Amino acid sequence: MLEQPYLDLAKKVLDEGHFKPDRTHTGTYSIFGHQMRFDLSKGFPLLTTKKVPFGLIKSELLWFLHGDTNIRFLLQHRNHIWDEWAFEKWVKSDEYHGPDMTDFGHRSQKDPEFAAVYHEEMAKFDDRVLHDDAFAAKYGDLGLVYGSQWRAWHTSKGDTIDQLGDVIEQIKTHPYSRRLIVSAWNPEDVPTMALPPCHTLYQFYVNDGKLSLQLYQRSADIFLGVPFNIASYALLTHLVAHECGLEVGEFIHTFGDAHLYVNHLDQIKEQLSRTPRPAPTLQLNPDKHDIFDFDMKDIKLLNYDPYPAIKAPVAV
Amino acid sequence: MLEQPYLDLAKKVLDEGHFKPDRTHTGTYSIFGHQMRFDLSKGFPLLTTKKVPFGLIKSELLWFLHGDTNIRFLLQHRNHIWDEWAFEKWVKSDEYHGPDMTDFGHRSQKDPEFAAVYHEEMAKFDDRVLHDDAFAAKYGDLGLVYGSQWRAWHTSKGDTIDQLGDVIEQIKTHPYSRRLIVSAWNPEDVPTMALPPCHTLYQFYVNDGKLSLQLYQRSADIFLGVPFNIASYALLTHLVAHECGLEVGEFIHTFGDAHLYVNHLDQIKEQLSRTPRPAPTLQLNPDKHDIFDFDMKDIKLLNYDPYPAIKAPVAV
Ligand SMILES: O=C1OC(c2ccc(O)c(Cl)c2)(c2ccc(O)c(Cl)c2)c2cccc3cccc1c23
Ligand SMILES: O=C1OC(c2ccc(O)c(Cl)c2)(c2ccc(O)c(Cl)c2)c2cccc3cccc1c23
Repeated sequence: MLEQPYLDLAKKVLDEGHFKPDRTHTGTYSIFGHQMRFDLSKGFPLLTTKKVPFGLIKSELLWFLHGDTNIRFLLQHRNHIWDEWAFEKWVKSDEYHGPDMTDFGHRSQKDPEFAAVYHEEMAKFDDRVLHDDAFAAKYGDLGLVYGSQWRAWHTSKGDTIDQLGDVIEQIKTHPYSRRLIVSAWNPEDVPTMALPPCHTLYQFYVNDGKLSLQLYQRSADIFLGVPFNIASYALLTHLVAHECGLEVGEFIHTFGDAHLYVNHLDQIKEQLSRTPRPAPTLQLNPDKHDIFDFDMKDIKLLNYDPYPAIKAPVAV
Repeated sequence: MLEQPYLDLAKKVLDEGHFKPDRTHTGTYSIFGHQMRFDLSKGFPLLTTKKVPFGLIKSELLWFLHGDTNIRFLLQHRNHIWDEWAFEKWVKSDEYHGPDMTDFGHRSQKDPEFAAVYHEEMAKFDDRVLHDDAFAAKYGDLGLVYGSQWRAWHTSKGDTIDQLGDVIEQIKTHPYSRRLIVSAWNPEDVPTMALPPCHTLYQFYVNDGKLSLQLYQRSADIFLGVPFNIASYALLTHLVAHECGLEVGEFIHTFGDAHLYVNHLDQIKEQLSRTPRPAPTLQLNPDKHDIFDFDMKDIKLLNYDPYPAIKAPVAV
């Protein structure tokens, strides 16, 4: 079935993965160098052996296309994927006055009550973003994130570069170009960034009318991250294809370090004993063709009938 | 045998490659997304089914490690891989006074005598580089090339970044880092560069003491380029391993668009009917450990007994 390459990866890291302790106290099983190929003509590669919330994928990708870097948009969509990154800079700024919140992520699963304190503090942070415009622009804006690096790269000569925007024109006027590349890696910011881009660099390709995209992911969290990652880029390909009036081809997922956190073993194992159902389909508004102006409603996912979700502790 | 992955690629592009005309008048057969794995413990991946001049690989890589961007070094080693790029800017500069030399590369194989004129003009260009220091610094320096982008990336804040140098320290003090990355792609320079980096981005990896490197090549010339490319990076891995006192592991070669120019068909086909001999070995000076100061003599290749070279026209 379509998603087989993902399961084959999970089974692989379990069988051939060498134990590798990492940054977080939770150890991992990792491998280096892997590639998966998904034929987008067979359907949208969203996992059926587990219920991945497609909503979040949309909410985040559109955020990216809009050159947005403010968490407000996501909170305004019930998406909370980046909250912690912004909140972190809030508890450190000499303006916040409450609990210590030192590396809260870890304490949020080892000490009861504190977690409630955390979720409580987070609620006020999030609330002040959606309503207090000044607060939103101060702590809601991440600055260095996919949205800006994709569509507002900063030059040495004080200006900005619309990478994706240009590459799209390129596909349109020079489809056979082997230079259809977009990078999120900037040597200048990387030494100090909190979380350097995992989805380091991607490339487009056009052949016989079908568009394809390869993604170089320097790091991957097989159980939690990868299921989303695949969807984001499978979607991104459709979008770029929709605008360029091209048919959709393949999505090639290349990994640097693909890993599995130890406390996800039983969950992934249980997932491996699930037979995949037929892949879903994606419906993109046939009228609207300028993806940057796209909105949630302009993307539909049909026949998605996945298995129940699998609860697993986030690694910290 | 060790190099099998390369031959398997050639056979693949011939069998599954879709015809794709390109920038140059010579068409190609190309594919998108491929990965080759070489176990450096079995030997240095230099082709035995064809005689690749290892000398040039050295000459160029050391040039890179030295943060050099001046062709003089290469000419001072009989290496002429980058000559044309520098020479091109010489025939355009209002100081040169001789033949037109418009896109000489193409005319150098269609019109007799002109080729002799070209090689003649080139001789004077090269000569004036090795001897006239002022000329060397003006036209011998390429500016934007692997040497500088690896070891002298320019920031927006008017300074420079020693990417490779830092990453090496990183391997030493944080080997298990999933961020051991070096990029040659800069969104600011890419829109105007003559030849944007083919070897777009690479990543290191450490596990059980063995170092490994993955290379993302957005474009590849299977017959002419790839044989060299593999060697350069297989060597680079050994060097970084030598300094970091680590053992050598694998070299993962990932491709964006891997292609084969039509006028290389018969040559590659003839190469495919050649049985590979045992792989050679690499000897790195056991005394010297700081690779940046490495010199030609510090690298040895043993048991290299390849087949005769295969002459093939360069694509233009
Ligand atoms: O790699 C990280 O992870 C952390 C992380 C991870 C996921 C996530 O969504 C968020 Cl916001 C934060 C993190 C968080 C809690 C911890 O207990 C530890 Cl050890 C590390 C993290 C928290 C704070 C600063 C950080 C700086 C660099 C790398 C991480 C990092
Ligand atoms: O992609 C290229 O290739 C060219 C090339 C290729 C290999 C090489 O070592 C050198 Cl220096 C130059 C080139 C050269 C001769 C030609 O007839 C044509 Cl069409 C194109 C080339 C020559 C001049 C300017 C160029 C600008 C962009 C891309 C190329 C390019």
